[PDB]
Amino acid sequence: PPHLSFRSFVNALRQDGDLVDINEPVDPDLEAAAITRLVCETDDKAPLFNNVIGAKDGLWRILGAPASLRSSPKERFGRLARHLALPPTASAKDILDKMLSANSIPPIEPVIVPTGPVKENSIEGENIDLEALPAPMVHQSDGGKYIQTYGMHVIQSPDGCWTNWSIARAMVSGKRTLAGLVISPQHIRKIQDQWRAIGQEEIPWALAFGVPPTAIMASSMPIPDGVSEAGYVGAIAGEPIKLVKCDTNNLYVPANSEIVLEGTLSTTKMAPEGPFGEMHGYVYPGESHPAPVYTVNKITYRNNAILPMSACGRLTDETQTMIGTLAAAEIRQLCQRAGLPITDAFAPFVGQATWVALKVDTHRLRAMKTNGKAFAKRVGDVVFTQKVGYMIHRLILVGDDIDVYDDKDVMWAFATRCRPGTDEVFFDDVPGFWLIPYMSHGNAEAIKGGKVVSDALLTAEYTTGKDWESADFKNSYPKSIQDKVLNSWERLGFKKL
Amino acid sequence: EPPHLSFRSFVNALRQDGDLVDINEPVDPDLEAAAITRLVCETDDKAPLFNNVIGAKDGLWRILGAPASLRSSPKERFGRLARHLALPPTASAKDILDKMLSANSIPPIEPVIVPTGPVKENSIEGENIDLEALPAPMVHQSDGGKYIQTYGMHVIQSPDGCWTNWSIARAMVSGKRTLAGLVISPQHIRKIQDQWRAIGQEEIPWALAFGVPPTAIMASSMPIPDGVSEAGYVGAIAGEPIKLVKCDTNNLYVPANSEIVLEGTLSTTKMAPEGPFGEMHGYVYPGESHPAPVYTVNKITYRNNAILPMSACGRLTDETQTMIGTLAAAEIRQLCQRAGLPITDAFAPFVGQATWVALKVDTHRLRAMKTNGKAFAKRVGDVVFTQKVGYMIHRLILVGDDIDVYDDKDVMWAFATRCRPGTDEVFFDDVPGFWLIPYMSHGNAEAIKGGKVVSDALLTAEYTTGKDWESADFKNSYPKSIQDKVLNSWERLGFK
Ligand SMILES: Cc1cc2c3c(c1C)C(C)(C)C[C@H]1C[C@@H](C)[C@]4(C(=O)NC(=O)N=C4N2C[C@H](O)[C@H](O)[C@H](O)COP(=O)(O)O)N31
Ligand SMILES: Cc1cc2c3c(c1C)C(C)(C)C[C@H]1C[C@@H](C)[C@]4(C(=O)NC(=O)N=C4N2C[C@H](O)[C@H](O)[C@H](O)COP(=O)(O)O)N31
Ligand SMILES: [K+]
Ligand SMILES: [K+]
Ligand SMILES: [K+]
Ligand SMILES: [K+]
Ligand SMILES: [Mn+2]
Ligand SMILES: [Mn+2]
Repeated sequence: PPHLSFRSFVNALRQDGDLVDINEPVDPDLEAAAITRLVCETDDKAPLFNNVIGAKDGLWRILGAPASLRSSPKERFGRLARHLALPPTASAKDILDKMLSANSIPPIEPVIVPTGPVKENSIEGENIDLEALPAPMVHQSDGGKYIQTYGMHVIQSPDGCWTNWSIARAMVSGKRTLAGLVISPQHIRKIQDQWRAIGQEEIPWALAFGVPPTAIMASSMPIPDGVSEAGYVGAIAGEPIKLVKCDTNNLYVPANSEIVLEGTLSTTKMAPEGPFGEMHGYVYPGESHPAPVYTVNKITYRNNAILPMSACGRLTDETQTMIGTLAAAEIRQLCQRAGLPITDAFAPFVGQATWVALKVDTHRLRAMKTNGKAFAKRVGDVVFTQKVGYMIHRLILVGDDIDVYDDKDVMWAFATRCRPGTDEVFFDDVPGFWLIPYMSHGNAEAIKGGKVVSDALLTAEYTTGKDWESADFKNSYPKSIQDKVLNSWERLGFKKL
Repeated sequence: EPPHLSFRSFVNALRQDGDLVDINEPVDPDLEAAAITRLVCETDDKAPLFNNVIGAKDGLWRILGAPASLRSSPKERFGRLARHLALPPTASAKDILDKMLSANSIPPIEPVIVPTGPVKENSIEGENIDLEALPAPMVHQSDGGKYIQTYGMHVIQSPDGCWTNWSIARAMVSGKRTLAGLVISPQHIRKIQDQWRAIGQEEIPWALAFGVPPTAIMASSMPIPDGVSEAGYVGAIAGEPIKLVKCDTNNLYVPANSEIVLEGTLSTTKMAPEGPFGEMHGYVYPGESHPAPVYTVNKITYRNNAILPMSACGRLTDETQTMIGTLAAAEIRQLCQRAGLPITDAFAPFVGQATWVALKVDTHRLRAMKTNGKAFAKRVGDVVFTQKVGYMIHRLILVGDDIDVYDDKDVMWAFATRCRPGTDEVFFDDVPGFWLIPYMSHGNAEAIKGGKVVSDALLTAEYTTGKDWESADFKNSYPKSIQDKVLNSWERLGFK
């Protein structure tokens, strides 16, 4: 099924009329990404480049915008829903609820198969030349060809028991090497550091492109420390992921992956990495920074293999539909397990994946007999001292009349219920996400502080209750008047609602 | 008369643009008219003209809802505002604000007096007036009365006779012959009321003109300077005089083609319960009235087939967001320029609910000052937040000249990615605070003081050596040769 096979998923998008088959030659040097970028900025159909200039022996086609938005408001999240066995009409809440569903139920462990489509073709050792493959130039000022924007890194702990799946960028650095981000507090870096501590120079690693869509979603989600994503993915799907062992190492990859790289992640060697047009909408031309080296020793791939590509940057791409939103999901769960009265969380698109809005159960809040200043500090202390809060710099607390999945409602609440400064608690001492330009290119420490909890609950919401009515059609007119207007609307000559 | 100089011409201009629905079915002024208008404003539909208002008698009145709300077509979004000002329907928000500022720098065109006009076609006087029997709208179900006055022009003159102010301030029917309405500091209607109070005048000559020339209602919502009569400013915008007729029962003058004029007095002593009212920030507080001054109405004159304009204000988007914060932003821009600050442009992002202004910085000029965001933000706030034009604005966002301040998406992108919360903000605890905002009147600190911020959304290098990034967008991250190959293939390949 589509959630368990990238190839099935591609056909599901084609069946939905959410995919353009581009059969004309497209240059992987900027042209494919430029098409993808414009799809993302216009919420168009996903582009499938079936004729990439420089492709050879089945490597490769490219799918752009694999989890970007559709333009129909009723199926806006449909391409995300097709990762997860949900209907194209699924809400953002439906998607986040499904991704959280595995945190309260036993894992469904993966099953092993002896082969699969990912073994249909191979290139090994000296025959590998990554600079001769059609890796895309994703933005004109990038420091290299970002082959890795939507694949899953596979890496296992020294005791063999924790295998982490995650997305982190990587670019081609040479004939047999990539360089890519391995940053604190991410699990790929935690495991890298476990190996470094016991003296391992080259860690077994694999990078799988075009994995089962449920697996790429979990790869982007900050599920708990020491939890192998494979079993979590199985529990989301209600059935196991079928894995096949790598040929050159003891790691396992999904048997129907499009393309797998087998090799090592170094503890000892770094190489210039970046710059890269990133999730906040910026590239800094000429600004590389050292990152770890991955060495590729074998490539295996499906016939007619497809490389997925996120041309990330300004709204709206995978970095905002998945990174911020899946962090929001985990922040919601963390707040609930801290005892805070949070029902829902989302990462508003306007915040460029740096904001999370938290919806408060105000009945429960009133029973907890607190106040905004105390509550805002407690929420920040809970969230900003945990990994799931790392990338988020502004938390907005809103009452339960605000739809946190609607950026218009969040902005209205923020602008009219949070007195600037007075109703905010600032956090100078917590880990800060250096990739945001106001952090690495700003006025204070790149890696520390710069966070805020904004209390956008009005004072009476903590005590006696909501005492206003919205000046809107829904709340300032009685049902009898609303029904009269809706029944007259089109006859009078107004646009269908 | 052209649409910018006649409300009646303006209504026909909207009809000609396909921007007006003639509602000939009966509509109740008790909530139904405002509910229709509210839904038009929430969906950017055509302006509703209620030609059959239940309880209308002897020509009073028709209602026009949503007179300056938005159109749904992106290319003509501000078209209803542009029709106020002799601009094309495709006019940008910047074209509109620039036109409103245009009279700052040219001599006023003084009004001309005419002996009569359409506004004198009908009258009701003295004890024949019963404001409670007129079809004044109930605009929101929890309002404290019928807000007859949401889009008319108060006319009031200083004791020395030299300053005649035109402004919009809400008022509701409060009795057979009385309105009650907001007369708040620091507004010019209150400054003038206080000048009369100080010399012992009990009843100040006043008029309220409904359906004034559209250029006049736009100036009525603009904070032009203390002591400057809006009439000559309006003439300078329109490129010719507004024709005024003297009131019958006092010495004030009103536009000769107004739809409806109330003549009477504003009391310096008498108060009555006023509000609550569903207001510009999207809220009404049921039961929360506060004493406000009394207006006494002694004569009504009106046009045949008179139209009462109505703003059913509240959540986005209505006249309070298209006019109040935007025209304040225009004046804040010029205030900053007179202070010698390097500001080129300003707008009130719709997302801010008329409490935000984004200021566009000339970064070349900024770099010449060799300053920093922390120092600059404090200076900008010290200028803006102690002036009347800054009163209603609680958050200024400073952005560089790669940000379109007229585009909420660009403003939010800059705010979210270039202003480090707290670190890059200067808070103002001691300045006048706009109590109408819920987080002020119904919040955790003084209702009338503080709660303001300047947010520095310029990146650090913008102050020193210059912009050192490029946007990760189609426009900026791909060469023109590639952009053109894509745009030339786009529809052929199957994209929208
Ligand atoms: C959906 C997505 C997720 C990304 C990234 C991207 C996309 C599309 C691309 C590659 C386009 C851009 C960069 C941007 C960059 C943030 C980063 C990365 O290079 N480094 C990083 O550490 N985390 C990244 N994530 C987030 C990451 O997958 C999650 O944080 C996940 O929880 C980690 O899994 P573990 O919890 O198991 O540790 N990239
Ligand atoms: C376009 C508009 C402008 C409004 C209001 C409204 C509309 C539609 C309504 C009536 C719907 C809602 C209230 C909301 C409320 C803010 C107020 C008001 O009741 N009191 C006030 O003092 N200012 C208002 N203004 C702004 C005012 O016109 C400008 O500030 C103008 O510069 C004043 O002229 P002077 O500079 O010459 O002093 N009203
Ligand atoms: K993960
Ligand atoms: K608050
Ligand atoms: K005015
Ligand atoms: K800044
Ligand atoms: Mn993990
Ligand atoms: Mn004035």
